[PDB]
Amino acid sequence: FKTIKSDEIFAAAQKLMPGGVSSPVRAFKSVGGQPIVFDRVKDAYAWDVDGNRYIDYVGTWGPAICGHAHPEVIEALKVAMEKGTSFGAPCALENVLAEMVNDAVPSIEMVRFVNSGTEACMAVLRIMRAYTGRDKIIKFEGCYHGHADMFLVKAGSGVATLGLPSSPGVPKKTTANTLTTPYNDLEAVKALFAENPGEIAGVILEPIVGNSGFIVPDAGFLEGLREITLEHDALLVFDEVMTGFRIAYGGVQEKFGVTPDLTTLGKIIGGGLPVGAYGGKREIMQLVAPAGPMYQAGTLSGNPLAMTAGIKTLELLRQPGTYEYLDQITKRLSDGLLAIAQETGHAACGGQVSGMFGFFFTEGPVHNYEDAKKSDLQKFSRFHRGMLEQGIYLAPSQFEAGFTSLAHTEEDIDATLAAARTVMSAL
Amino acid sequence: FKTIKSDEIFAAAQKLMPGGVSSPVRAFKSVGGQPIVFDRVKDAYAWDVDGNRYIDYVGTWGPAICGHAHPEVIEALKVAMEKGTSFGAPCALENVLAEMVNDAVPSIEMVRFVNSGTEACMAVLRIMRAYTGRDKIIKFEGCYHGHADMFLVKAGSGVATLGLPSSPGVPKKTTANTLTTPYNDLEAVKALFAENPGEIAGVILEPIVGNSGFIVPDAGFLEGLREITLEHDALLVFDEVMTGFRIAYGGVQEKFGVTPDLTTLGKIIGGGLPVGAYGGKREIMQLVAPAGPMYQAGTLSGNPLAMTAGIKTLELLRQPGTYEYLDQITKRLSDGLLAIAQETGHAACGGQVSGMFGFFFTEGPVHNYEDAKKSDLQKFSRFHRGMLEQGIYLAPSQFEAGFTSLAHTEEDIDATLAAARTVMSAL
Ligand SMILES: Cc1ncc(COP(=O)(O)O)c(CNc2cccc(C(=O)O)c2)c1O
Ligand SMILES: Cc1ncc(COP(=O)(O)O)c(CNc2cccc(C(=O)O)c2)c1O
Repeated sequence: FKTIKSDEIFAAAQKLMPGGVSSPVRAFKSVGGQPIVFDRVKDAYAWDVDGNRYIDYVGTWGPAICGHAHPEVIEALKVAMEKGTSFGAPCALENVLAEMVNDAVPSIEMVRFVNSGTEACMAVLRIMRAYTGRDKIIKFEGCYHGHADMFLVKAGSGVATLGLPSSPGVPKKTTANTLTTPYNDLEAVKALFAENPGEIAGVILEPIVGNSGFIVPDAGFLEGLREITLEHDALLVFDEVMTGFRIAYGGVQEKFGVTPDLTTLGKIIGGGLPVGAYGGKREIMQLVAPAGPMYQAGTLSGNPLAMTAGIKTLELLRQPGTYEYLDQITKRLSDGLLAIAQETGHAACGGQVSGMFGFFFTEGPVHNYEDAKKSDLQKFSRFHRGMLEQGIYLAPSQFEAGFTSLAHTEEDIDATLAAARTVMSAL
Repeated sequence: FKTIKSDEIFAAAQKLMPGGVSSPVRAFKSVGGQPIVFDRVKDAYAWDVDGNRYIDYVGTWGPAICGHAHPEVIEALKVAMEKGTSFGAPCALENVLAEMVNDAVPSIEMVRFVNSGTEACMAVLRIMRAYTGRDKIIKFEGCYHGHADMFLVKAGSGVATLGLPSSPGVPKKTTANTLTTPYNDLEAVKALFAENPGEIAGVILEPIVGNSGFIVPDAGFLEGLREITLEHDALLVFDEVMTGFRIAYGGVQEKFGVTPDLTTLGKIIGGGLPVGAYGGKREIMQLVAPAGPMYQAGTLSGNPLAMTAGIKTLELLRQPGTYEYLDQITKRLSDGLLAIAQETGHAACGGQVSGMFGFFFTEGPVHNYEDAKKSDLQKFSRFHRGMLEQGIYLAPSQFEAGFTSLAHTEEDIDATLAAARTVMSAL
């Protein structure tokens, strides 16, 4: 298993960029510190800069649900760029994607496109407060919604990995307006409102957690949150940047039947390009400039390329049996991995919902970030490296959910289980 | 002059998106309210969804310095997307653009790519504090650095144009750490440090303002800022999202010889795609995760398409006589506009530096936001509409700088002056 070229490039990268990466998790710090540099991706595969081919379960962290470099998406992009990649003015495509998104997401009646999940979260945090006139926000430990100053507290992703809580970087004051609670803990939340009457603008959370490993909400959790927010005139915000269009066309809110007031979207909506979006009830979205006083802008927001990619992606997802196929191959994968773990004598737990799955090296079950942290990271590290050598690319972190795509075939799944058996047989 | 199609689309957009736009300024609020929907752009022109053709001076707000849909850029993109548009893992292209950026920008020794100017400014605000251990920041009235909460104080760009106050939704606790001072007012700045000993993390500003109309720094302003920051161990941050690669390959810092500690980049660096970047002294950048404790991530950061576009764009800018040409045609434009104003009896002032210019309907001179506000917005509105009808597309705002590109020809300039003469002769 040669990684000579990846090592060269990554070594050089570290001299040009912090940690030699554009994003923390890519440094493979939580799993050995030896990242592989991709050269190209297609369908369900990724190719090393060394020629190694992998069955990819990261899907560029969510966007590639239709498979990498989907023929129809690239062709649509090839045609659209002939007209220019950015206008700085309205374009008909913004209207199209906007309509598609409104129809697809229950809670969304009005949408504002931005360039990333981070911008969307940042913006949604602002109207939550702008709309309610309150400053406190409730977020859960292990959840990740981008980074900022008064919000980066016990976040997920690169944060909920090395035990990193909040900051550094933000002032020891801003975060005071951000309340934290354990995921799946309704009581903790009620306690927070009880302790801050008329001060909570709302609760934001990943309807299904993907940034502290894969964690599904316990029965009644989402419903409880919806009920309590309504009770205290607080907003319920679903960060579906990762779950949106993956768990279901309408996301977790559609799947589990709970409608938030505001929703953030990203990844898939961009079909591979930088795109974010936030929308919700019209009355709330009305405060967004130029319609309302809350300012939020973006030079490249709604650019024709991103819109084209998003539109083509959503169109592909609307085809028959899309989510059934994802659930089918992912359950197979998820169950298979767990069986192999049982068979090989390794304590493990996990689950999957549509093309999103999780696998922890702990008997669990995992209901929150604290549970997730009991996972044997040492073993995960060896497992991840072992799978890599077997040609399987998994999230270089125990705290990141895995992803499946419409391009993954039954054979890819079997090849992955064969690889998993081989790897866990060792460990 | 028909705009039937634009009106239809914009009317529909307002029902789907706040103000029917992805970004405030595009709404034409302060210039007529009838924005025009672009269909395509090419070279120095833009085409209405109604068939109207315009000589574009907005350049999608900065990115299109090489001209819209530059052949070499679109071809590079066509080839790159065959390999996929996003990896979610390191790619060789990140190293390439990173190296190019480090070489181009004096202050930048290490870079972190992000997806927008907003993310770059947001991130840079965070290490300023992380690095100095101080919470207060100094920004100038009229300057715009994205919509990160801390920056929504006396903001320019869309806030100014829309006559919006400091945006709501941002906790007083957070805005309290943003200290403001009029641009070009060194004394006000010194007073701020004097009043907040050991509390100022640094000063951030547009080396050359473009978001409160075009405003150049008075002699000694930038130098003074550099000196005072050094004196109080505070950081000097240049937001060159707009000026970067436009005023000069190395930006204003290169042109005017003043080196900041951190620099934010955007627009042009993305060559038409969503891209942002922040870099500066290595010792400061070292705090950025995964190298340091300050967390900042981005799913699509450093994606291969953006990198490709940025690389090709920078390569074109490195060609001989690039900036000489921009200065040449823009001075011609700037002077011409002023002569016509004089000739037609309209009070006016403005200026240009490279492919960036400004034109105010006020005798001025304009040294700061307060001066800029003295402009006759009524007249500007009529002027802008009049030019539009003559086939010239200008920023729909008196408070936004205008832009020139390598695709604009001497003839385009003359046609613009001819149009200008015609329009101002009326008014
Ligand atoms: C639930 C959730 N909300 C917001 C974001 C942010 O969108 P952007 O990243 O486009 O600003 C996420 C991100 N999901 C995610 C997961 C793992 C790594 C990374 C990484 O930045 O390298 C990102 C997320 O998972
Ligand atoms: C100096 C400066 N700094 C930061 C930004 C922000 O980058 P993004 O806009 O990529 O988030 C700018 C923006 N410049 C600008 C000017 C006019 C329109 C718009 C608009 O959002 O519609 C943006 C800017 O001009």
